Amino acid sequence: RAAAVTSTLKARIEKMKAKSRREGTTRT
Amino acid sequence: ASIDAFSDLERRMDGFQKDVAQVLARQQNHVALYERLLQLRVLPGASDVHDVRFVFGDDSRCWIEVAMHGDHVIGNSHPALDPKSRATLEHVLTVQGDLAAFLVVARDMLLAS
Amino acid sequence: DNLLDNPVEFLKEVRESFDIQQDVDAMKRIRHDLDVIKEESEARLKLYRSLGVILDLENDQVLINRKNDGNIDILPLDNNLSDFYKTKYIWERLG
Amino acid sequence: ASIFKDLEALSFQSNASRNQDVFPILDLQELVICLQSCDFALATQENISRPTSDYMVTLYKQIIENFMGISVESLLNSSNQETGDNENIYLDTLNVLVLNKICFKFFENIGVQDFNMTDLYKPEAQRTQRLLSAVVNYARFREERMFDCNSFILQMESLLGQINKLNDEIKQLQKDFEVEVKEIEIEYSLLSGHINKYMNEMLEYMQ
Amino acid sequence: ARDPRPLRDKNFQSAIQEEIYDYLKKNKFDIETNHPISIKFLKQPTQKGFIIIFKWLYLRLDPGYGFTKSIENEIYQILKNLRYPFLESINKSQISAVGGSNWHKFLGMLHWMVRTNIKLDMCLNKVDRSLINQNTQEITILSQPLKTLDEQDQRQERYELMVEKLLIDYFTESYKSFLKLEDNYEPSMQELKLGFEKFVHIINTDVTSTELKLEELKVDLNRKRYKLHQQVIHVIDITSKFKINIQSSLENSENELGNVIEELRNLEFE
Repeated sequence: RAAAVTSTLKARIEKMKAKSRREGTTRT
Repeated sequence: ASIDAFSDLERRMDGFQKDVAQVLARQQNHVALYERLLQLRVLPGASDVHDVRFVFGDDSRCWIEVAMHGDHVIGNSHPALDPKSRATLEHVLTVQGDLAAFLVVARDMLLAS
Repeated sequence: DNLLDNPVEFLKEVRESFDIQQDVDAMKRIRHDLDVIKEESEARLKLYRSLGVILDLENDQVLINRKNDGNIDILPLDNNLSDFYKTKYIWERLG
Repeated sequence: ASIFKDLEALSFQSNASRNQDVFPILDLQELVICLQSCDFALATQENISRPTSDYMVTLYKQIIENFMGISVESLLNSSNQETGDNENIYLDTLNVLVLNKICFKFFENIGVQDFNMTDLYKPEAQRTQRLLSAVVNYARFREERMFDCNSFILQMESLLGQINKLNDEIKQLQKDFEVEVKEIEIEYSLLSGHINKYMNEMLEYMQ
Repeated sequence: ARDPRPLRDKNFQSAIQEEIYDYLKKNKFDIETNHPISIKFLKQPTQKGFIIIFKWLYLRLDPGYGFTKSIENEIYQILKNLRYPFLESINKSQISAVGGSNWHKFLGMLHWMVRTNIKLDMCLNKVDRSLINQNTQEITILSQPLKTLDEQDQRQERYELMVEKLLIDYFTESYKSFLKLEDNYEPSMQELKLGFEKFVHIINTDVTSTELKLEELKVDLNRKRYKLHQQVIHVIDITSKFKINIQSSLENSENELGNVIEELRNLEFE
């Protein structure tokens, strides 16, 4: 039933991708 | 490269992961500490023609400025000192050539004033 | 199913999220910052060095060298007042 | 060319017939057609009209091995093996006589009672067609009544079919899993190289 | 080119005379043909009696042979086909009257035939036993502990050979009856049905074995795949944890050193 480890691991992947694509300065 | 051999690479990862921790060991300031220990800071002078100002204590109680860019070696001082104390300090930087001697004498005059 | 819908893509995604350049660039900036700290601390650190106050952080003590000998007593950094206390020792033992 | 069965074909005064064998004596061309159709490709009108030894030896060995389902060679081998774990005086004679006996027993079963060394080692035309005519009659007998045994063949082919289909299933499942394993193994190898590449670059800026 | 046997030696002649006499007497030669056999006759024989002995021996080697009207004219050819090792040493002219000076060559020939006869019987006995043995090889091999297809795929041809040998038995016997003007083959057919039931039983064992192996490989593959996926989970779990953890270390160090650099550059007197 509780095989949500995949979501837990995919959460890490999505964090890593968000850090790679991040642009520091942002305005308006 | 077989996934059954992943424990070999896992071991390397655990090692390298801690090699990072060693390299990034929090280097101390070495200057905030000396200022914290001695209550002595080295700052540029207010009149930047006379460059170096040395500040004693936690607050702006004692400071003195030095130039060696013209004829005036000794800048000003927040607690004023007589000319005789100022001539002795100007010779110590010229005929004695010892910062430490100049530093101990200046703070003793200033802290008592 | 307690299985993986697509283990091949799963692994591929992790590799494609394993940004190498980002971390290498970070290391370059860290090395740069160390050079900046070193170069901008150098002149002040020698003035404090000419005072004779030499510092060991390998072994948790501070040295004083203003008596023409290496026998001046050290001061530990732990369990101390510093309320006119550390400063006093490092001004009364100094020529 | 230059071979004359043309004057061998002058079978004068052939109209009245006599044949003490129970099986019919076949004319050469029909005899060869039947022998070839029994998958003795080696049988030809030319060789059978002028039989030579080593041709008849080969052909008889092929016929006997087909209709009896045994290896003549294996029989000669067991003929020479001795009990224990100056005899070449007899070996060639024994091998030649053992082959003769094998043919002898075979032909007794099909209406020929007097197979002998001449038929193998100095063959003559009429005896050769007589013997081979007995072979064809037996083959025709087998073909006609082979529908008596069709149920056995079909059952055997079904059962062999079930083995093969199941073994195909086994290899399909075991092949597909091997594909699954490798595609994971391929992708893991990429990731393993990626992590090693990462550490190698990071080490350049450490220590 | 020459006969190595010491044919002229009188002891050798005495010996082989006994051996020829013993075999002929034991095997009812003097009874099957009315001609009596004796050591004296082999000492110096008659031409008529020699041909009787030669014909009697050769028929034991080649029972279907049809002797011509004048046996003297085919003895040489018979020995050539027999591949008599001492053929060259015997000239075709002396076969006409063997009782003369050259009798030793023909006494030695008779002894060799006796020895060939003795040895042929042993050969044929071994051949007979081999036939019996070969009739069971397949059911014996096919009923051995079964191996996987990777090391026995010719198994199918072994089954087909076993069924073909059953049909060969059926039609061989039926044909014997057919040439006897008989038409009922139910005995042979019942015999074929019984043997075929043996075939069905043994291959039925292969079907059941293979079926059980197939259902068991399914279970084994399911377990192996689950274990492999867990291995993949482990790789992904700690690779991601590895990368994020060092990303944290890099981030903390950079903010640490940035704050140091601000202090080094904060020259406000205040």
